[PDB]
Amino acid sequence: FIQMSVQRIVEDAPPIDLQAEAQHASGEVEEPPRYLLKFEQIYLSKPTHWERDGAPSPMMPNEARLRNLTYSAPLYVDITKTVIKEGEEQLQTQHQKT
Amino acid sequence: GPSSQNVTEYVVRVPKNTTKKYNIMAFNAADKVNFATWNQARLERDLSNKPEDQPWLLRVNGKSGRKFKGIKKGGVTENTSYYIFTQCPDGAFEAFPVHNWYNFTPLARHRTLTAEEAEEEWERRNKVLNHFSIMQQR
Amino acid sequence: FHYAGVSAKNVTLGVPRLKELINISKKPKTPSLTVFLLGQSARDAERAKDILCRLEHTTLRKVTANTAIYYDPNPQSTVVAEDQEWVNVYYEMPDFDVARISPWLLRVELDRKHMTDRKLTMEQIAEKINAGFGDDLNCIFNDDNAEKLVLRIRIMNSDENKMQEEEEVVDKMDDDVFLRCIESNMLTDMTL
Amino acid sequence: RDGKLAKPRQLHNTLWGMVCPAETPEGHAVGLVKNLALMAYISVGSQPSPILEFLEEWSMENLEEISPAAIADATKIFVNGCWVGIHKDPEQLMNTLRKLRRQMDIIVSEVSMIRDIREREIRIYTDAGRICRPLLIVEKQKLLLKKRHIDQLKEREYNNYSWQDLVASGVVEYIDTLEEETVMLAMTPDDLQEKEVAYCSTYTHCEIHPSMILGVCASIIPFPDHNQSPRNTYQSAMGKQAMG
Amino acid sequence: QEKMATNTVYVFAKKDSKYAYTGECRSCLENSSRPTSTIWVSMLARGGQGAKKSAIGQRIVATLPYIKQEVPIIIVFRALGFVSDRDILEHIIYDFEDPEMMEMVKPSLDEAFVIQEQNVALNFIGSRGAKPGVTKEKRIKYAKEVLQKEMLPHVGVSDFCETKKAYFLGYMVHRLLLAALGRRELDDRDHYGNKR
Amino acid sequence: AERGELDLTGAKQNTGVWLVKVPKYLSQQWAKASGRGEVGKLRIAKTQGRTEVSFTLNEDLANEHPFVLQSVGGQTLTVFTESSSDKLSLEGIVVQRAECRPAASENYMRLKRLQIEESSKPVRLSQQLDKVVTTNYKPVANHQYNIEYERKKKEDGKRARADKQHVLDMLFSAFEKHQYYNLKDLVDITKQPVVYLKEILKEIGVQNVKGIHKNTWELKPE
Amino acid sequence: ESRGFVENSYLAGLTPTEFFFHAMGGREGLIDTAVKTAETGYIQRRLI
Repeated sequence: FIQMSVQRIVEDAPPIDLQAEAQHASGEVEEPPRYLLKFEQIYLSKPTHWERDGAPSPMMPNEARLRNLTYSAPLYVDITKTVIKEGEEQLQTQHQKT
Repeated sequence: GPSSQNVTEYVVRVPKNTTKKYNIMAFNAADKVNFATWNQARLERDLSNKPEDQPWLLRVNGKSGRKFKGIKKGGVTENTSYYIFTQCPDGAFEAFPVHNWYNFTPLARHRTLTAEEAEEEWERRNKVLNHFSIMQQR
Repeated sequence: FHYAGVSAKNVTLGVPRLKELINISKKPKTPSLTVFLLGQSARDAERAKDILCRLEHTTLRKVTANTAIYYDPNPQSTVVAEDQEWVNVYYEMPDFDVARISPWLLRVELDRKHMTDRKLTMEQIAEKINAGFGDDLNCIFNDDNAEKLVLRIRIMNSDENKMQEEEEVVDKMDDDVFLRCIESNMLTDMTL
Repeated sequence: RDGKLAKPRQLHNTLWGMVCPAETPEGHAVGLVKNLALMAYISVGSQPSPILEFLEEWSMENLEEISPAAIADATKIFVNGCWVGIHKDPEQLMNTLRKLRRQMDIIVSEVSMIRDIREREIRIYTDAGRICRPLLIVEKQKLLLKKRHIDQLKEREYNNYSWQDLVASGVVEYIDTLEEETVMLAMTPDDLQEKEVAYCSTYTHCEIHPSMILGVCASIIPFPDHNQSPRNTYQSAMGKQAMG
Repeated sequence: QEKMATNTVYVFAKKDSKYAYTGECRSCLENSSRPTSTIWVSMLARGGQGAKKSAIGQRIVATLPYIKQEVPIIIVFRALGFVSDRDILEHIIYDFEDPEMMEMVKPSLDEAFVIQEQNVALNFIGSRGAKPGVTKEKRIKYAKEVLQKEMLPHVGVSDFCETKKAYFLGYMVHRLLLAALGRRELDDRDHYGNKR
Repeated sequence: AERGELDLTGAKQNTGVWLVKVPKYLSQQWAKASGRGEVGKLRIAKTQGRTEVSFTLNEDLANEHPFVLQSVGGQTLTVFTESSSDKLSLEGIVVQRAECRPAASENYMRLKRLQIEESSKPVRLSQQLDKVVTTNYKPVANHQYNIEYERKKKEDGKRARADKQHVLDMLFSAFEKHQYYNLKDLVDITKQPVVYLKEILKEIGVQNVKGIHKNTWELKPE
Repeated sequence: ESRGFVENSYLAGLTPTEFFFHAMGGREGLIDTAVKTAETGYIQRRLI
């Protein structure tokens, strides 16, 4: 499930694109702006916990019992931002890891 | 036999290009269509869908001489490609790729039962007893 | 249900009947009735069976071996050649109004095993059918000594106005369908 | 929940080797609550499509490529409820799939393959949530295992000889209830191999040990069969109630 | 948690109601959502009427997703576009040589003639779906979407897999038909192989 | 001569064609056809009670495939074409169908390898990440807001009213296209405060709800 | 045995199959007991 299923959902239909309103009469602005979002591999950190100083530490399941913390790990993803901006600058891509 | 004695050998080529896409046009044997009766035919993509995906519309012997609708098969090269093998004057064989599979079926002419003027209502009243008279009243 | 008692397991035991009884349901989940027999019936099985035949529910569908619908050009020169002498021999039947009755033939086959089963006769059957459907249904049958019990029927097309008199564009009743409406009704409705 | 009244609980026979009959709470949830068998296993789900492609190659006719009426004779084969096709010779196909199944080139732990002559059908399922268990594979009314293989199991304590290799050995296979309907299961290697009183010798597979039906709790009490059956369920509950 | 196996058509008696027999199959997607896609084919036993047709008890009557009421299986076949009875029969059985199977289906054939056109059939199914005004493009278009996606998703929602979809329904009816005829044994609910 | 016109020549010639099913790996070998497109040679042996056809790969293409003949009965098959000039033509009717199958050259292992070889993918499985902490930089001010700022500083909507005239002239232009317009749309042509605009629309016009609630304005019919 | 006959004794022990059929009936007694236990409280209330 961790290995594939969540990823299959991530494989499924996360790509979305959005186009700005035309806002008629503006002038000769060639057409309303447009934005697209793209996703790749999903990443998972080993179980870890962030101490009040903002810093990370390893999540010992023994520690989880003592501090009554929930045993968990960080989940990470490859994200891409992708502009069919409906302008002259089509195919301009911007990468995120979120 | 010669179908039970003849032994021959011919060369096969598979050209990386063609001057025209090759498709299959399939007919039900049960109809036993006499192709000789086809003096002419028209062939156009179907207009219900208002291109390469479009079903074909075949009009033979005029607009209403003969008419069929061809519907694309789900797949053609999903596991195995289909080839057209043709005999050449040099005896060698030439192979042609099948681009698509279209299913062709026969199509009744004029008749027209609207089934919307009162027939949808009439069915509610239906006792299975009459059916012809509505067809004249139109 | 530890109870055997050479019989069916009736009056479902205990609490569900007790719960139902407390609930005073309009009808028992398992209704039952004990039939006692006066005089000889208490000692004569044959008398008790005669009561059994009289009491017991019998549907027409229970009685029929088979049914079939035929196109018969002539009631006496029937296409059912096996029945042909059987129809042909009959003549004392008013065959003057049969010259217009349903050209279509409907024929039913009857279970002689059923006749053994409930101890029944053909004359009882013919008289039952006519009484229910009225005079409008013609009814004829072979004797029990035949190769098989069959009953072939006709609609009583009384010569006169039953001939597109008012043309009323409704089609009062098609034949073919009407053999089925009667047969649908014949099996399902009649309790012999 | 859905579908209620006139359905109750008692027991189903196929549960044999799938769930311990004694391992249930004595509360109202009795029988309503079940427990995993000692050696039962659950399907995780796989994709038949790569296997399905070889099938097309093994020569399995497509649904839109043939007319059902034109192929009245061939056995129909089903995968995950889906009608993949038909095969004019199912028996080699069943034998070949099983030998691939026995070769571990087909996942015994997942792939179920069942044929009904009565229906003229072959159904296959590779979906998740299916229960399967390992069984001894009987061939020619005899066990497929060798005593030398036991020595290999002994070799595993020091060096290596994995249970998976034993699975890879194909002398034992993992088996669901659908497959059980068709197999001729043996109770014991010894007695059943006897021909002197062989009412049947068509046995196909054999139990590792009848105790494998048992659950965690039932496994604790000795000779449960010399004891009244519910007492064991009471023990199964009360065992859970014990301090320790 | 114990559940019933999906994508597996089962027949159970519904004799506790007006329905003589029932065939059910859920057609949830393999991964996409598993919507359930519960399908009921129920055999209705209003084994009589009056003087209308003497035989209503042979009318099955499919239970379609989201539709406000039940409709005959055969109407769906018209929506599938198989106007020729021979083609539907192959879809039902590759071997119609048994007159008994032929006679049992015959009363459903009588239903088929009230609507022959696929387009009318789609609007009909749509009209049963809802009332998007007189715009019978929408009822057809909606029917088209249900036929693709909402109906038997488990085989594929692709357009060309509609004909392919049709092939499963007839076996499903056939399986129902054998059990309704009695040639098939009644499926167990207690069986775990029929469960997940 | 028309686009939708289909040539029937092949059919009317009763032209016959052959149909052969071929595996993809072989077909992939065939996309690398030797020379112009030659892939090999076909061998046909017929006897009094047995007929054998096979194909042998070109020696170049190599760096025996028996045929299984299949029926074409039950369904009449013909081939129809679409040229690169989009002209349509019927080449012929299918007189034979066949399938290329392996024979005494493989059991399963290579095919398994071939299947594996075709794939060459991680199926999509989540292969770790192992562990990272890609914390995100604080930009002291919202970037888009900042981007908004470069644009914002260029021009303001706070413009001047030297127009108790240029705006009415523009009104004739708009209302010439339609009798009535929405207030926001009236605001779009203008570059002045709505309250001031409200003062103008009151001056030469009235307004409506137009049966749509919206404050829609129009020029005075009187 | 194919239909649940337990031929052996508690002293003799039970076959794997007989034990299962024996376990099944034990459920029938136990389920009936649990159901009977809840219902008597309710029926009585109706009675009282």
